[PDB]
Amino acid sequence: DAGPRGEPPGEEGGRDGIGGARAETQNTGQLSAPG
Repeated sequence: DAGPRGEPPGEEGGRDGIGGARAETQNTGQLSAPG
């Protein structure tokens, strides 16, 4: 339980997410989806 495993919803977050406001300060999703 005490050991490292990262963050599952942050792997998803790195895939097609919008770090900025949806969809204005940032207009489309990032990083790893193929455009």
